Amino acid sequence: VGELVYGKADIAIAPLTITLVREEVIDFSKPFMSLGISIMIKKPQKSKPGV
Amino acid sequence: VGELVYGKADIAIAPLTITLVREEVIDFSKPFMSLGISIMIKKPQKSKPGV
Amino acid sequence: GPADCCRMKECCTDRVNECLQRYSGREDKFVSFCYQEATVTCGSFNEIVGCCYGYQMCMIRVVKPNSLSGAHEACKTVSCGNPCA
Amino acid sequence: GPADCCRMKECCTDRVNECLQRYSGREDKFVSFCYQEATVTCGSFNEIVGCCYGYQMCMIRVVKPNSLSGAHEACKTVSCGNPCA
Amino acid sequence: TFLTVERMVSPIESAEDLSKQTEIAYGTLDSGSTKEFFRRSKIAVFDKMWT
Amino acid sequence: GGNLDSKGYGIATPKGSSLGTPVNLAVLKLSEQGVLDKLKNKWWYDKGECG
Ligand SMILES: CC(C)S(=O)(=O)NC[C@H](C)c1ccc(-c2ccc([C@@H](C)CNS(=O)(=O)C(C)C)cc2)cc1
Ligand SMILES: C=C(C)[C@H]1CN[C@H](C(=O)O)[C@H]1CC(=O)O
Repeated sequence: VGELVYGKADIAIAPLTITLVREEVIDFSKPFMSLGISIMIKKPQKSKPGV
Repeated sequence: VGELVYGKADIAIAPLTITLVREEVIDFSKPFMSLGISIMIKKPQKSKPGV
Repeated sequence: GPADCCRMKECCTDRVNECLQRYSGREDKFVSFCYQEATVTCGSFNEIVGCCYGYQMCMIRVVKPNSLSGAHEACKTVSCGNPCA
Repeated sequence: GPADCCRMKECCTDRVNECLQRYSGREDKFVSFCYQEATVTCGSFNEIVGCCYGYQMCMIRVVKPNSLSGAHEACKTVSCGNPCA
Repeated sequence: TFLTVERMVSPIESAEDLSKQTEIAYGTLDSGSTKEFFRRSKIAVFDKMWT
Repeated sequence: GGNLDSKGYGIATPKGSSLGTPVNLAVLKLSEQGVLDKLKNKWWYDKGECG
């Protein structure tokens, strides 16, 4: 974003998340990818059949 | 879209899908809702199996 | 009848230009509109691509208000790119 | 590096003609050969179609031995058809 | 075998399957973004479906 | 679990740049042509090492 504002780069192509604060200073293209904040953990062992 | 282009309306708020053909004639805000083409059928019924 | 390439391009540029002429002074806004009309009248092998894609892009980025004639005259020779996808 | 349409067509006809000039009297036989080479040199959006298909067909159907010049002069303005299919 | 018939899954699991079978008719709106998506689409399955 | 919020990535361009609208229209065309989808499937899933 900084490189864009201060004219050190003409365009930015990267997983750059669209935010209001960034949309105020720069221009965002229509989103090319959809995402969201999600939770990652370590896959558990099989719980076993049990009785 | 027509009402907007020909100036009978200042803004359009409705489930209006973003398409290239529409993005060429009018301007679209960042998407407020995400969707996609999906398939709908009649859910089967397992009720009342009987003896 | 039969479809061409060169004919489609020359028609495309001319129809776009003639279209933008009605919109003089607001010209930089309506380039995509006039390109749409031009693609309709001149036809296109791929509805998405349009008659000439490269000319459209060049015009869109170059065109400034009232600068139309020079912009078109500069952009009309440009390569249209692949009219497939 | 866009290949446009018109540039590719004029290139196609020019290369086909220039190639067929090398074969005198056999002109009607080598049309497909020279079209192959011309498609190679000028490139094509669909390798099967070639640079200009309609021109190829026109030449093949028109061209007779020693009739090259007139046949080409007649066939070079023809519509190329769909370059993607 | 009957209880495996109840346990049977996936009558239609994807858009492609609709393209693969003529038994179940399917459609879209008379106009709007979906129909136009299918019309203008050059990708195989959706093309077939449009036809 | 699901996602906490729903947002998207995007191509960023300086305000008042000549590249903005062309880039945006490009993202739209790529979106409808399915290029974006095919690309994600290429990088994420198709070579996927799990299962
Ligand atoms: C029409 C296409 C060009 S597209 O939809 O823009 N891009 C296709 C791509 C797969 C895609 C599709 C949809 C979305 C998307 C993501 C989020 C939302 C809502 C929930 C919030 N929109 S927003 O832009 O993130 C926000 C900051 C307001 C709405 C749509 C993001 C990316
Ligand atoms: C509900 C309707 C008729 C609208 C809503 N979105 C699509 C649109 O933006 O045209 C249309 C539905 C569709 O095309 O499946």
